[PDB]
Parts: sequence; C-alpha cells; structure tokens
Amino acid sequence: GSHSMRYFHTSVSRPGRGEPRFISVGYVDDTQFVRFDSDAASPRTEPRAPWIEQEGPEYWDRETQISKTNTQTYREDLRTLLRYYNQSEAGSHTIQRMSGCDVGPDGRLLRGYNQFAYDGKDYIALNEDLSSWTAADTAAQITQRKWEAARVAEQDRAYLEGTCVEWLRRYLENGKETLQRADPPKTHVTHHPISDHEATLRCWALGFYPAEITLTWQRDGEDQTQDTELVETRPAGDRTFQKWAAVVVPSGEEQRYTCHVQHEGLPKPLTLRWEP
Amino acid sequence: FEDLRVLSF
Amino acid sequence: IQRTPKIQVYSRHPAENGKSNFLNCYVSGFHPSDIEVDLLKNGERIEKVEHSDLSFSKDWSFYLLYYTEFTPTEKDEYACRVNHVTLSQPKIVKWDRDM
Repeated sequence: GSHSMRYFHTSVSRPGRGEPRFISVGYVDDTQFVRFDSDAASPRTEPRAPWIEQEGPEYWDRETQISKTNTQTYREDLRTLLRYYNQSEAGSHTIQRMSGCDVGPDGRLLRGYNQFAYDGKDYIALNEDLSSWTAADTAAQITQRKWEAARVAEQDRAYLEGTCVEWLRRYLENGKETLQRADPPKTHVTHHPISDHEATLRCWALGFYPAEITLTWQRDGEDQTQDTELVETRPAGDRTFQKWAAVVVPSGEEQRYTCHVQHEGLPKPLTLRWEP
Repeated sequence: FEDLRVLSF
Repeated sequence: IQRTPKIQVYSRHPAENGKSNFLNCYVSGFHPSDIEVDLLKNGERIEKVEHSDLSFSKDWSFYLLYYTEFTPTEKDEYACRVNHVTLSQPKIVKWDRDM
C-alpha cells in the first residue's frame, strides 16, 4: 500500500551541563532504520535495520557530516529562540523537527512535511503546498519572514519531491521482505470477574505490523467508544505492536459484546466474542 | 536520506 | 507547560512460567524528554536494561521502550519505576500478565 519516510530531530539545551544534545532518527513506516546521537563517544550515523546496512561508506560519511552540521544549527536555533521569547539562559529548552514524505502504492508523492516545535508546541510548519508557512506566534513570524526572504520553501520542496521520494522508493525495494509485509494481529478475548455484579472483557491484538489498527467493542451492535478503556498501541520489541481494549460488563451479558478488529494485514475485519 | 537544514531560525 | 508519561509494563510474548521472554516498559506522551526508568525484579533494579532511541509522536510528545530479557516464574514480581519532572515521587507500575 502507501508508505512514509520520516526523520525526527530532537535538540535539548542543558545550561551548565555542556552544549545541547542532538538526536536524529529515521523511519520508514513504523521501522526505525538510522540514528545519530551527538552524546555518543564517537558520533556517527548508524544503521538500525538490516536492509540499510548495504549502503556504502559514502552514505554513512555524508549522513554523519550532515548530522554533525545540523547539531550546530540546532544549537544556534536554541540561542535564537531565547531571544525571540525573551527567555533567560537558565532554563532547559527543546527544539523538535519532523520531516519526510508519504508515497502511494505506485511510489508517487502523496505529500511532504517539514515542521518544527519549541518546548513541545508548534513553532513553524511548511504548508501542504510546500510553498508557504504556518507560524504559530509572533516569534515564529520572524523566522517566517527570514525564510520567505531566503526562499527556503523552494529548497525544502526540492528535497521533499526529489530526494525524499527517491530514497523512500529505494528503501522499500531493498527492505521489501519486511517493509512490504503486513503481519495481521493474533486476537483473543479474556474475561475477568471484578465482583459478583460485573466482569471485564479484554480484546487483545498481538504481533501486528504496521502499528495502525482499529480495535472496538460493540454492545448489541452499538459502538462503546465512551465506555471502552483503550491502551495506546505499544511496541513488542520484535518489530510488531500490541493493543488491547476493555469493557466492564454486567454479569451474564457477556455475549451481547463483540470485539471488532481492522488492520491492513486482514483481508476482512474480524469479529470476536468471549469464548467460554 | 536526510539533507542539511536549509537555514537557521 | 509539561506532559506526564503514560506507562505500560508488559511482555514481548504471552507469559509462560519458565520460558524466556522480554519485559518491556513503554513510556509515552511525555514532555520534556528527560526521564528515568528502572525495571525491577522483586523491588530491586535490573542491571543493563536497554532502551530505544528517543523519538516522538505527531503531537511532539516523546516515547521510549525500556526492555530486558527475563524468564517469568509464579513468585517473581516485576515492575517499572519512572521519574519525570511532572512527578513528585517515582511512579511504580506492576507487571500484570493480563495487561
């Protein structure tokens, strides 16, 4: 189906504890494939998936230099935002960036991204047109004016339409065994009495890839969104993901509840019930 | 593949 | 403005007594990124626990997976202990095979 590539940058200041650390991680869909950490004893862009290991020395050397230079740019940006927000040099602050591209089944560009946050709040984002910016506040409007004057969006657009989509297509081919394989969820329902009056029904999904899934409970065919406890989808550590959804049911009414599972790996959505 | 940041804030 | 971590403690595979597995503690939804996570066996810290590389979600909140190889038994108690600037005291979440 459709696929994504994303790079996640985090830079965090630590006044009195040296210079801000910079981390860059890269993903294709829900698979991490590269990392760089400026706090490592010998910072280097390193492989994190088997299918990227085949890239030659020039790939590793070029990406390492890019991340070493980006480390410095983010340190400059942290100093800049202390000025733009009238903040002291005493506190710790964070800049984040997410950038990348989505492609369809034919490998054509669906959309690009280049967006930033300061202290966990939106700062500036490239709009979907890849030609204009959304600034969150008057500080980000200063960056917007600077970036409009320098025609930054044109340069970001060229990377997102060219390099990003070309390398994502290459990675998808090189990693086709895993990146292009959906693992459906293994599902079951558990039952636990809470008291003489109620019991919990928990619908499990395990071992699935990619992470996107829909897990819902119905009571007499009606969605129980407000009454369902739904945990965040979580990594198992073997590439796959897990999720559960639970409902508290009146004793003796268990068969009125059905669990519904939708996932890319399933040709047809599943319906499950507690099977005593 | 990721490129250099285009420009500082 | 800060965001407190959500914490889930669980195993990689369904737990079977005497079968090697992985104990996971997944912390997510937090901001800022500095966080302290320990995995505990009968209240004591497990040494050399590994963790994933720092990343974040669409809402900018961070997530990390801490994990260690373990062989569960009927008597051994496992937990995850988390500290973050948003918490007055460490938060302990016990491992429950059914969660």
